[PDB]
Amino acid sequence: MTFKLIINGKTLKGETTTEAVDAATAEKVLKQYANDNGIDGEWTYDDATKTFTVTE
Repeated sequence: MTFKLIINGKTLKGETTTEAVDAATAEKVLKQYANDNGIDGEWTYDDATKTFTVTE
């Protein structure tokens, strides 16, 4: 299952995808991708659309 990351950055926006089996499996790599760029804020997750969005 392919996931999609949504980094709603007012100063710097971006996105990335990673192959995973569960929302927790992908979030593990996704959360690291954002954090690596000094990104931190309101982390949200959707089970219906299966997409993650972070409102900085």
